[PDB]
Amino acid sequence: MRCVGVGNRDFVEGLSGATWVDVVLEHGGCVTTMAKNKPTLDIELQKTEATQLATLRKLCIEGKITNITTDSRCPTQGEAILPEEQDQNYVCKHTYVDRGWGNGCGLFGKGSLVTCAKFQCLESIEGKIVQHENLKYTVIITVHTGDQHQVGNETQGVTAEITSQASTAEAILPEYGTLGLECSPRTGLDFNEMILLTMKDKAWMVHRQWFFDLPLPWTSGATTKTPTWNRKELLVTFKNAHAKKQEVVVLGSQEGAMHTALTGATEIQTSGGTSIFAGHLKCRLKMDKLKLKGMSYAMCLNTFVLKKEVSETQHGTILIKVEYKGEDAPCKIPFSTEDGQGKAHNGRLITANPVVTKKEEPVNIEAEPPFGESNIVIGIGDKALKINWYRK
Amino acid sequence: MRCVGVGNRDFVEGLSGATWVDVVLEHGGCVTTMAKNKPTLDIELQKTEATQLATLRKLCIEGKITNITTDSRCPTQGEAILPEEQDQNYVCKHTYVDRGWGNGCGLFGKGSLVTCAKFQCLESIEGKIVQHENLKYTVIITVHTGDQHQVGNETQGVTAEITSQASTAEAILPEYGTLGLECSPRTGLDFNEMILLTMKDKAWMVHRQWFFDLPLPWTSGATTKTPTWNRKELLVTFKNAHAKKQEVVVLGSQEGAMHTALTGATEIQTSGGTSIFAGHLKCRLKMDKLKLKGMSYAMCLNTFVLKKEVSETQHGTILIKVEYKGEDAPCKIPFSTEDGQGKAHNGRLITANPVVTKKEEPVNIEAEPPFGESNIVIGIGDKALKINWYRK
Ligand SMILES: *[C@@H]1O[C@H](CO[C@H]2O[C@@H](C)[C@@H](O)[C@@H](O)[C@@H]2O)[C@@H](O[C@@H]2O[C@H](CO)[C@@H](O[C@@H]3O[C@H](CO[C@@H]4O[C@H](CO)[C@@H](O)[C@H](O)[C@@H]4O)[C@@H](O)[C@H](O[C@@H]4O[C@H](CO)[C@@H](O)[C@H](O)[C@@H]4O)[C@@H]3O)[C@H](O)[C@H]2NC(C)=O)[C@H](O)[C@H]1NC(C)=O
Ligand SMILES: *[C@@H]1O[C@H](CO[C@H]2O[C@@H](C)[C@@H](O)[C@@H](O)[C@@H]2O)[C@@H](O[C@@H]2O[C@H](CO)[C@@H](O[C@H]3O[C@H](CO)[C@@H](O)[C@H](O)[C@@H]3O)[C@H](O)[C@H]2NC(C)=O)[C@H](O)[C@H]1NC(C)=O
Ligand SMILES: *[C@@H]1O[C@H](CO[C@H]2O[C@@H](C)[C@@H](O)[C@@H](O)[C@@H]2O)[C@@H](O)[C@H](O)[C@H]1NC(C)=O
Ligand SMILES: *[C@@H]1O[C@H](CO)[C@@H](O)[C@H](O)[C@H]1NC(C)=O
Repeated sequence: MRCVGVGNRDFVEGLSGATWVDVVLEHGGCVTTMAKNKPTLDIELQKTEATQLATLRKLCIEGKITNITTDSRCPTQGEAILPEEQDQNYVCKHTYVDRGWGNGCGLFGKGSLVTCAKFQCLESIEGKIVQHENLKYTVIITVHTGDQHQVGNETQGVTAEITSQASTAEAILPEYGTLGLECSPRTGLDFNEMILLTMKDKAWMVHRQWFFDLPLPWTSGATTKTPTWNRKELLVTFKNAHAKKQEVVVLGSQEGAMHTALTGATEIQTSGGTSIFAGHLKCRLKMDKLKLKGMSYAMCLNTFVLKKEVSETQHGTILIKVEYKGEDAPCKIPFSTEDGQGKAHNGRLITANPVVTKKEEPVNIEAEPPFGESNIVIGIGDKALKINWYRK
Repeated sequence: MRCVGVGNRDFVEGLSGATWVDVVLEHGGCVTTMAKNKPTLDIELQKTEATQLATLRKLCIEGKITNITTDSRCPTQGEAILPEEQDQNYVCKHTYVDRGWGNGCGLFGKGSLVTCAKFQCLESIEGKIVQHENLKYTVIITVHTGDQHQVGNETQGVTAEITSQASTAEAILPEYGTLGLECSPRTGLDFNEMILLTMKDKAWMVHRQWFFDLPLPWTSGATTKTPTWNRKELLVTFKNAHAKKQEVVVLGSQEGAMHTALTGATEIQTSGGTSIFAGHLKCRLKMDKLKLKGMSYAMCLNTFVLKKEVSETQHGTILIKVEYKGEDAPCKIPFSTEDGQGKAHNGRLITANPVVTKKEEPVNIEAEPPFGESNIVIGIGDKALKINWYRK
């Protein structure tokens, strides 16, 4: 009964005739399902974690200059040269500074000079490439047991992983059997014109082209260190208007500027490996092998006293909690729906075939009452439990 | 002789008649001045440091969240509340989450919820406000002694501070007297429509209006800690689409984005407190009480041997270094300019009244030879020194 108490909750009907029941599992969503002589299921879609990815490019957003070296020749004696002009960890720019007797050159004129700066990237962006057959949605299916605490507990689920190519698999629900599902991963983002850009614990999804266009020093992705940052000119600058000495200057973090830019793009909020993509996944459940929780049970012959005051959910159902003051042991719970007097049936039951498993464990049931006045009859003849109800 | 070797160098002539000489001292500049029977000065404008400033406001560019606290009531039981909502250190937002039996509220419906977060600023900007009558320009005046090392040494000068309201002040040059200057600081930036915005070791100067408009958490300037950051929401964001829990999230450093935004703005090189401003300061020096280095000397009667090969400066002068193999002691240096034969004077002498102070200290002299062929005659009769020269 996980879905119990979830805002976005879909109730799917069994279609009296056949078994299969197609669904639509979506993030922030949940779906209760029910069928004729079939348990009521609460199928949810937990995550849309992409398995392994391939990192394409790798942008730098925080540069730190180190080991500044320089060399300078006099007038009429060619440019200077540092071996650092050939290293790639180093960015260098030549320039011309006044030179005379004063500063060591017996000749007067514009001398030559070159400066270099070892570049080390602190923080950086990784632009990843994900595609269709790379995703593994995890479905959690909690059967309506009626268990004492089962009411809206996102824990009790029966886990099932459904990949793009293992498209149809089956879950084994304790004492219910096996639920086969036939899902088909459709996605409203073409993972062919989109890059999964990471950055610290976060992650977006943008255009290949755009991502590539960003003004940022990069290094075609690869693990275990020491890059050769390309285009370090977009973060490292050189100034020298007075022609005296040349100042080196990094640009400071682009984290902020990137967030600001990543406005309209959809977020993904990375979890430290896995990710939550919005993916409206459509299946079709096979009720076949899925058996029920014993029709071979007798009807309970005693009383049910309402342990927790009944409540209405955000959709138009009730949740009854009752304790059996019997001794019947395993037995069905007599559910008789009254239209105010006792002539017909207007409201139906959600928790299919509610049972008392142990005299000592309270039983939760969820029903869908009629409109306006309605009376319930949980039990039999002798002091049978009555709950009058007003709907709408 | 500091100026000697400076690219942008200005030769200001005496205007034969009176004493005063107006000049124009500028960053990146240097001016050699000269007059009749007056020493040749080398006025330069060192720094344009603004004395004491007041911080108007103070924006924050990097936020760090801490001690996250929250409180949430059931449905139909009003919003939740925290004592932190009243704290200025905490930024808080209310929102609504699904509530049911499961998560502790016997009633079903949308619950109330408030979350808070102790905001703390790591790095922050300072917007100061300077106004003309605040700053002290520092002029360095080196006289052309002709001293052994003085050739372009930016050390030997005679310091002078000229403030906006200390408009005219005088400097004592050793063995030359006193030079008076009547400066009038003019600047091409209205320090009334601009704020000097610092940021780490850097600093620019932008429009008050713009500065304030910046999307940043501020705290009207004040020293010795513990701010009450105003409008913290411009860095802190809150998420809650699924209505389960509320996520706290900062925006990361704006350093980059700021630099990025500070493009057109003119820079100032804030160096440990004091700063450099582009200021074309215009003076007028009084040559009056500025005497010269003894006309009371006799002419040197021996030989001078060129100690360092003479060289042409970036403008069109020459720098003569010579040793006096004499014994005359303190004496003038007979400077005769030849037009190629000995009929007239085409070239002058920049280094005024060149003198040898000690037989054992070389003397440097700067002269301005005629165009084309020219011959120099330093000394008298006996093997006197000659330097053939070709100009243009
Ligand atoms: C820019 O200016 C600086 C300062 O110039 C000062 O010079 C004074 C003479 C005086 O006019 C001041 O008013 C003026 O401001 C220059 O500096 C000077 O550097 C020189 C060169 O290094 C220092 O000269 C001394 O040289 C001594 C001998 O070294 C030999 O010289 C022989 C020449 O006969 C030569 O044949 C040899 O081959 C060898 O090179 C050396 O022994 C001195 O050491 C000093 O020892 C005394 C103790 O007696 C100490 O008190 C002193 O501090 C030294 O340790 C010197 O090295 C001179 O000291 C420096 N002067 C000062 C105080 O700064 C600078 O060079 C110049 N820049 C340029 C244009 O190159
Ligand atoms: C949400 O559900 C969990 C787990 O609910 C479990 O209940 C038992 C009765 C089984 O039906 C099981 O399949 C189901 O998953 C609730 O947490 C706690 O569960 C404990 C049972 O494991 C329970 O009792 C104690 O005794 C058992 C052994 O018999 C022991 O394993 C436990 O550690 C525990 O000591 C305990 O009462 C229950 N928690 C509390 C304090 O009530 C959880 O309570 C549910 N949340 C809600 C809606 O309150
Ligand atoms: C904020 O917490 C400060 C540190 O207390 C920590 O104690 C740990 C045991 C754990 O509970 C953490 O969550 C706490 O942060 C504490 O010293 C301050 O008093 C707290 N309040 C302020 C000033 O923010
Ligand atoms: C650069 O300087 C560091 C110390 O700052 C030194 O360890 C290193 O040898 C120098 N050369 C390199 C590798 O850049």
